[PDB]
Amino acid sequence: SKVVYVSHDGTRRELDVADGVSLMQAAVSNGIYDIVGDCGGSASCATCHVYVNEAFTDKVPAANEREIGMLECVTAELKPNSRLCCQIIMTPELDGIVVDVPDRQW
Ligand code: FES
Repeated sequence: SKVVYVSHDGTRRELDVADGVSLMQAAVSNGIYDIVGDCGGSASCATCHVYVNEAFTDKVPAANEREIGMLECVTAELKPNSRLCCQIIMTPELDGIVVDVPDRQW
């Protein structure tokens, strides 16, 4: 799956995340999330606060309401399509997913 991460300054990182691998997982293989994780990626922290293109959010496993309550626990501007990068699984069919990461991931 083609995985691009859009930072703030406009710089991007294109990876290859296989099926079942979460963006937070491959970000550790290319050295991108190098910031440790509180919920260890178990959907329970705002460490992976990022904005996923509203084109893959309704296609990738949109977690039930358990996250919708955590999404209301970040320090950055939430978005209708906000998402906790760890609770996401990439797939070759969803190749081209664009992720937007803010300066305040908290
Ligand atoms: S890394 Fe903890 S919520 Fe995603």
